[PDB]
Amino acid sequence: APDTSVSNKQNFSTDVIYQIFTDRFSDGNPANNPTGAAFDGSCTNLRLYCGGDWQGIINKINDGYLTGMGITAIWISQPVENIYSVINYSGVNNTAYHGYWARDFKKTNPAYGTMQDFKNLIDTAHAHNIKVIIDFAPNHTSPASSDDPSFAENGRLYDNGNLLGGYTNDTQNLFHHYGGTDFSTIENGIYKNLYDLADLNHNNSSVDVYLKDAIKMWLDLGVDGIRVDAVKHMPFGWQKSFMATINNYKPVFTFGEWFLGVNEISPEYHQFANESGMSLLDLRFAQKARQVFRDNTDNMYGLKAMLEGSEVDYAQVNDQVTFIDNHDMERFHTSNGDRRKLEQALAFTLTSRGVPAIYYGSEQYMSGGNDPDNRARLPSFSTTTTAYQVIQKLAPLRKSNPAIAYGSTHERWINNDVIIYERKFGNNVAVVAINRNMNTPASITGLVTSLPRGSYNDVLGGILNGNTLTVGAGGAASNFTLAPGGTAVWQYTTDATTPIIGNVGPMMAKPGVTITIDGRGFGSGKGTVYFGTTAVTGADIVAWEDTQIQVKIPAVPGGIYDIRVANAAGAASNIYDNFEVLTGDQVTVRFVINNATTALGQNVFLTGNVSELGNWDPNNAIGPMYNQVVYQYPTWYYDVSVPAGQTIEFKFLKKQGSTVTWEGGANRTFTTPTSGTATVNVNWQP
Ligand SMILES: [Ca+2]
Ligand SMILES: [Ca+2]
Repeated sequence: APDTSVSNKQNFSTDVIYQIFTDRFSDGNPANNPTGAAFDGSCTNLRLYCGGDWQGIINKINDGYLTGMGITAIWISQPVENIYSVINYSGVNNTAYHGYWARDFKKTNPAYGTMQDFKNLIDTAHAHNIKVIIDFAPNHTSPASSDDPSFAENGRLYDNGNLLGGYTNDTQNLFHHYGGTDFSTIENGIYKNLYDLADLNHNNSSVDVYLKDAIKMWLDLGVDGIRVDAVKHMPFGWQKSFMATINNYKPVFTFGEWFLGVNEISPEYHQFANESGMSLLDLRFAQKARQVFRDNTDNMYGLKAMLEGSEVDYAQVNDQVTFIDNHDMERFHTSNGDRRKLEQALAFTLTSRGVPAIYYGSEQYMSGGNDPDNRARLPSFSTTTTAYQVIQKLAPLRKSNPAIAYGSTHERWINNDVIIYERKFGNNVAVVAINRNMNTPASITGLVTSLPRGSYNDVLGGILNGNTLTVGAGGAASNFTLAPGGTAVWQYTTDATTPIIGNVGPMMAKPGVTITIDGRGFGSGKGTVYFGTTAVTGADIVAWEDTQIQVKIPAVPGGIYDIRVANAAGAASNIYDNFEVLTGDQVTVRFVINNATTALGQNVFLTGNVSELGNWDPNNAIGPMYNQVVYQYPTWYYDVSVPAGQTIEFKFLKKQGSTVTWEGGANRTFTTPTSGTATVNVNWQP
């Protein structure tokens, strides 16, 4: 099917995501509304249920509100059954309207709807070529006090109605009991509770297996994407085996949220996007976009430096979900903010690299501070706002113009207030000019683009005061004045004649799994895809057409491979690197090593003989290992994804700067389980 098909669950760069807080969107079925203290139909107490549900979203797809806007993906609240308690937090009453306080990941939250309502949502969405992304929050269940078992539902977890256990009297250790996080270290935020949420223990095999069976059930119901909550608070080794469960079963686009504040740049954030098997919410983009377009705490050079820099730092920049606000920040539009600021930031996001997400109600200029104020019921379903029209005009270019969906980003003109950038993919071009100065026009002289000669009409139809671009020979545009607040989008599309790979999904899977390579110029005739030097042809190429190839990963050793497509005529595409072939199915094993005393700046790491352990390479060793919460120094521990069912050989090592200190003795062997988890408890071999 083409790259733009609704059935492309692996890659979303051609989509525009509309992020819905299900409860705050439309109440299509009043009969499923919570009653009593848990409900507020006026939705003035934004911590209670207002009543919005999956029938309300179905209705808004049906009547054209969402499809009129050009939305092709909706991201909705976590669908699973949540606790029913109204928790009074210091006077304010609070409910699970947000879907985050799970009690059974196998059932639906009935306020949102029944399992049949969810299937109706999936089918209505798909029939209108809308992909459905769900939140999934496998880090915790719900507010719990083991000291007070009567608080809330004591974090209880059920498995399709069957109680597995609660927070008080957790003899099976389904949960962590280390206190709450102060967020001082990543380790601390992983193993201690996030606020008061009963922290699930993923090293418990029945939690591990439950959560993996639960996500498979949602994959079976036809969801197209997953937004994993609190990725910074779950073990990276466990989330990589969770990603492998999805990708080796039914790979769908998965991304997580790892928060970064303004100008905070975290290597681990990038290492997570680059190595987990899921992409991330592009906080770096969101924060700089708000700095340039909203707060004016940075100028167009900051914007340029972020776009330039992130194209390098994210191994797959086309998989990061960009946005200008979401549930976790103040609404972009303020009370005294010019609406043109929102409108440009939305035009910027919709034409930029990545997977754009529009937070519901943006097209209705909702303002509001932080939680819960950024989650009000959206006030109107007016289809004639300028913002609605900006999305309506620009969001279909994601499907129609390969350059916007996959293209590189080239700044062609810039000054403190103006950026003109080019998106280029093969011969497809889009050029976006933005003048954030609402007062002074910009004299653009000397603009060169890759557009062929012609008179390009602004795709926005002048609604953001854009203009026609007259391009002459060699892509030189005739000089023009960009209006105060001017935003214009000019584009040209043709066929790519040469294979160009714009995106591949999933990026991590074992041999035998079909991956989806999207791009242009593949041709209709089946050609070759290379993983490294290994050619895959014939029956192993499940599907070949000009914009999408589905190919089975060849039985190559685990490790990282460059992918390249050769079309039928032997012409080869660009390399799409960093593809991880897994040694096989994954299980998370906790490795614990005692008596590994280290000097300052020296940490314990683990490597071994499979790619998952870095194939004996100190530079790729797993770690730094932890040593504070579950076990304390000199015992170090770490949860690591390793191939299931086999004997791995491994060794621990200490590294301080460029010095690797290996354990002495023979290599350690361990036979991993076929499912579930295991703990390897060993002592440093001198
Ligand atoms: Ca309802
Ligand atoms: Ca946790």
